[PDB]
Amino acid sequence: DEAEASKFVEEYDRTSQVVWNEYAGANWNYNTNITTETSKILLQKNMQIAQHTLKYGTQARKFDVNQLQNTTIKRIIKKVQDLERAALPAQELEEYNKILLDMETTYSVATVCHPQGSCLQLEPDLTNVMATSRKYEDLLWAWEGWRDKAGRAILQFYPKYVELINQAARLNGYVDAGDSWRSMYETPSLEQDLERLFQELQPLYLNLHAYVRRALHRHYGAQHINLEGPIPAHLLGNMWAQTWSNIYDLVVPFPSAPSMDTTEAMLKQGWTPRRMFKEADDFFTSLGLLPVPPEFWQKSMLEKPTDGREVVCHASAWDFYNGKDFRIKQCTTVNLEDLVVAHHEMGHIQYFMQYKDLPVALREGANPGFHEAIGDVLALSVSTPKHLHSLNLLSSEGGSDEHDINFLMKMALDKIAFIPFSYLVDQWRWRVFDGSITKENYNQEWWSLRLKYQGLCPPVPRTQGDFDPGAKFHIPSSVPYIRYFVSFIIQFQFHEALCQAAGHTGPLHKCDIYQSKEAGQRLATAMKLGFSRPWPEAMQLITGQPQMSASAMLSYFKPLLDWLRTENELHGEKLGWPQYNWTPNS
Ligand SMILES: *[C@@H]1O[C@H](CO[C@@H]2O[C@@H](C)[C@@H](O)[C@@H](O)[C@@H]2O)[C@@H](O[C@@H]2O[C@H](CO)[C@@H](O[C@@H]3O[C@H](CO[C@H]4O[C@H](CO)[C@@H](O)[C@H](O[C@H]5O[C@H](CO)[C@@H](O)[C@H](O)[C@@H]5O)[C@@H]4O)[C@@H](O)[C@H](O[C@H]4O[C@H](CO)[C@@H](O)[C@H](O)[C@@H]4O)[C@@H]3O)[C@H](O)[C@H]2NC(C)=O)[C@H](O)[C@H]1NC(C)=O
Ligand SMILES: Cc1ccc([C@H]2CC[C@@H](C(=O)O)N2C(=O)CNC(=O)[C@@H](S)Cc2ccccc2)cc1
Ligand SMILES: *[C@@H]1O[C@H](CO)[C@@H](O)[C@H](O)[C@H]1NC(C)=O
Ligand SMILES: [Cl-]
Ligand SMILES: [Cl-]
Ligand SMILES: [Zn+2]
Repeated sequence: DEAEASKFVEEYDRTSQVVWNEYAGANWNYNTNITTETSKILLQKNMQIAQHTLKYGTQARKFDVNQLQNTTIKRIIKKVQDLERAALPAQELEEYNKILLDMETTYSVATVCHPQGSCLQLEPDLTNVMATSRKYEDLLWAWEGWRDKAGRAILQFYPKYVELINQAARLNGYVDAGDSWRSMYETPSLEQDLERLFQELQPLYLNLHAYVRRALHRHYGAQHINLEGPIPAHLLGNMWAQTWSNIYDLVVPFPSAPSMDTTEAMLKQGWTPRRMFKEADDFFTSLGLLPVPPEFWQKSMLEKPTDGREVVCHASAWDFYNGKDFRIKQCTTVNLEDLVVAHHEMGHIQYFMQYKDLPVALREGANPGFHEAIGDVLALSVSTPKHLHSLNLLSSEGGSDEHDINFLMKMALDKIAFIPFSYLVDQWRWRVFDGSITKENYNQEWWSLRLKYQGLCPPVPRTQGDFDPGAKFHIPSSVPYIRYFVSFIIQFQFHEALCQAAGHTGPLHKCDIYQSKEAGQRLATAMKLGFSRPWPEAMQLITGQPQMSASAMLSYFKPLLDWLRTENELHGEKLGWPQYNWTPNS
């Protein structure tokens, strides 16, 4: 009985390594080369892996997990009982794979054109406009155009996607797909825990929002910025206003303490995408962690193709389930944002390598937020003025308080501004999945959350047929998003614990854990667990305690909170958006 269960997981592990490796290879080839051929074979390999999943998942459901004594075997078999999309009947499974593929393809090839003019892709062209234009109308053209061409074209698929992904979830014992996604955290109190963390960060976000709104008022004019209202969503330097770092030049706390633009110095010094990933590899090995294998450098796609191929340019990391082949796919641009993304993706590779000897069912992060967090932790050290100067990307600061507050603002525009966005994406999608939001009010309920959580308003009134969620990668690609909210909270917890392990004293935001073998050992022991234990055990190994907590993130930004409160009080800012119904008159 116990011997039958052990033999089962042994056979599942052997056969899954082969099948999953074959699937990963075919998926890699569509993603690196969107064509009709690679499309069809990807859809074919989907049927091979589904057959395997159904064979073993059906066998796994014959075990009463209640009677199994070994907890590791209990845990694997319980997981194999979830067939995911392979629970669908054959006709629905084919339709679902086709719909996912059609949504991804529609998003990846959408363009925005001038009449009798050029056509712009999202990356790099429209992203560059959002980051660098300071003209209200040119930002509006890019912001509206992308929603017109990407978002509106996803709407035709999305109701059927919702129906099929919910049906698969119900066939695996869940009430809807959002219930299935939340279950990955194995935390009954998840929704309440996340709400409490969100509320703890409101003082920082409200003060940053009010300070940035004032600066936008100065640049874009009083007729276009309501000082008691929400901020127009196209003015924050980013297509989704999810990170605000590209308008640093409009909101510098101390303009008398200017700084080299990192991106500008990288190009002046001939940085290349490969050099960016080599620096990330060196940071991991400086901690005593593992280097990426030689195979990685030969097989990864670290820059957009030059030969015309359509590709998915979205940065991602790939485990091929043989313990030796790991790869990144990134349309890397030489700038600071993509330097951080490169570290993000290398953190995934490190996790793959740390848990490669576990059964494949357990080759995942302690929870999805842990997987997204590892690389971001190291990038916090990389981003310090001290580290950037050692890369010859910044002059020496010298402890200047003005430079220090300027650095904290730059970090806040990335990290604090992202918190409400990362909260609201799946607040919206959980309610689509549970039927609270129907297709009649997809877009209206999205904007109600954009207002409630981020304090933003659309610059152009939305119309019937708009589907602005469709204009954000993770929606058509069906990638859960709450993992990034969790990641952004716990990465500061991990930074604080690793800084303490390395003996750093003084303000947390001055810490750089480069070359700390003690910090590497904390990360490695936790990453080796994979998904073999509830995630509080990995939290305990890294931080010395078992809970998610915003206290580290608050500690990191405390000098900035103090400065923002004094600055906002001086100007009499009304925090929040009491005039929440304001929208642009012109
Ligand atoms: C409950 O069951 C747990 C699982 O049992 C395991 O799976 C089932 C299905 C059967 O096959 C079992 O025979 C099998 O053991 C069980 O947890 C296991 O407990 C043992 C100890 O009793 C652990 O064994 C340790 O493994 C270390 C190395 O681990 C990996 O090393 C290889 C590569 O380096 C790897 O190949 C190997 O096998 C895995 O390979 C493939 C990779 O593709 C993978 O897919 C596959 O699933 C295999 O897992 C293995 O994983 C050793 O270092 C360690 O030796 C330690 O002690 C020595 C002194 O005696 C020291 O010299 C040395 O430094 C080490 O400290 C030891 O052999 C096993 O890792 C563990 N498995 C898991 C998943 O946790 C658990 O004990 C059971 N509980 C109870 C109460 O009985
Ligand atoms: C500078 C920086 C750092 C981190 C990110 C993360 C967090 C926000 C989110 C986004 O940009 O909105 N973001 C990605 O998207 C990165 N990329 C993936 O997280 C991949 S690893 C997820 C994936 C994609 C496709 C298939 C499977 C998994 C963005 C920017
Ligand atoms: C891209 O796809 C086409 C059609 O599937 C194929 O002939 C070609 O070899 C592929 N290119 C690469 C670089 O794999
Ligand atoms: Cl939007
Ligand atoms: Cl998630
Ligand atoms: Zn990621």
